[PDB]
Amino acid sequence: HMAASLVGKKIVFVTGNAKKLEEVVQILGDKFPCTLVAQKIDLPEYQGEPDEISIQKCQEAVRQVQGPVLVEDTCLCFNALGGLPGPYIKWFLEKLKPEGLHQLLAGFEDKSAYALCTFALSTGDPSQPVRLFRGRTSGRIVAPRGCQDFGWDPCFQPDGYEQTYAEMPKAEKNAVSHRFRALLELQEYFGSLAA
Amino acid sequence: HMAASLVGKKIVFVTGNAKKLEEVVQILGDKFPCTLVAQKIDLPEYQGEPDEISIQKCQEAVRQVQGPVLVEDTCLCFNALGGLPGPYIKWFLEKLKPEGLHQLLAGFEDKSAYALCTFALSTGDPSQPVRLFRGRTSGRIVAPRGCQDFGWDPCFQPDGYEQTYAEMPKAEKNAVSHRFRALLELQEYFGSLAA
Repeated sequence: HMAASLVGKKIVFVTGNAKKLEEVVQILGDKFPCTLVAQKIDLPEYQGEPDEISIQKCQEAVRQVQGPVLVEDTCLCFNALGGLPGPYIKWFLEKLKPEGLHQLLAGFEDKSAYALCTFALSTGDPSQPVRLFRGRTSGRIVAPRGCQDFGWDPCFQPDGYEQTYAEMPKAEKNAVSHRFRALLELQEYFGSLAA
Repeated sequence: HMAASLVGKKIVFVTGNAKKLEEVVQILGDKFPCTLVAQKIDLPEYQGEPDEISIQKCQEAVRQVQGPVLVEDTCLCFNALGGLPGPYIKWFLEKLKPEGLHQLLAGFEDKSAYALCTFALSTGDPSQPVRLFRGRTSGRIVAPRGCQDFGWDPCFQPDGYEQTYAEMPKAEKNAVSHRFRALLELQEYFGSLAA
């Protein structure tokens, strides 16, 4: 009943920048039957499995907003490391840089990895559980190529491509993007019949 | 004024086991002027720098206990990785095992590391800030030696020794232990004149 109950309602998307809100609204498309409104809500970063961290974060956002809320998290997961750095990728990137992220795997033959995006939605009734929407993209960790301003994108090469996320033209990255995939699941949850 | 104000008072030590409480009480010694009482308080694990995670955790414990409280955290920090895995060591150990922890450094010449223990204390007046007490032990990450039931101890060799923490006799580990060092700072904070 969450979806139907949210048709025509404001959902707070937790972000601090309007362009990020714009991207999400465009990806969700004009039949998305809710109004997303950006708000910077201070949320702790939690340790845990990706799903637990997203739920935890969303529950904290519900405590603050006390109404419909949407949060986003993105992991980079190395298969040789059992999915790590995963939700700790921010810290590893900052310390190691794209070059060092690839160096972390020097001792492992398996360079495969996946990018993971999880969105977590609640109606803001704590009596109703958080729903998760995920997207994944399989690839491999490579010595960085492309412009380095783009987070860990220089060291991630999606399967089916000889270019890293940083190298790829935006339209090509979109076509395989873990974030687009996650947003497709959120879109599909509401369906396209209500707007 | 925190110390003096806590003389003769109950401090809740957040743990779920009586032996862990026993170890701390013995290390602090019989002139430690407060009564430590073990209680299992459910605390989230947070991401951040070691000090911020300890403060965050202690502040959450204060919200629950609303009185004097003491929490403990332990990191294993690889210098080649800018101090990582650090506060995320639990996850890395679980995924990689001691063998894989050492393998993580295959691509780096520098195998040096340090074990870090931080205790965080509050009086439980939120008007008073958390005080931290830390201890560190420098060493190197090695292919594991010794019994493997002992967390990451098999892959940590303290400086001045040709044995890992897992190999060392308990009395020897105590003499260099990061946890003992942290507890010495807590002991020194209260002093030995009040009991």
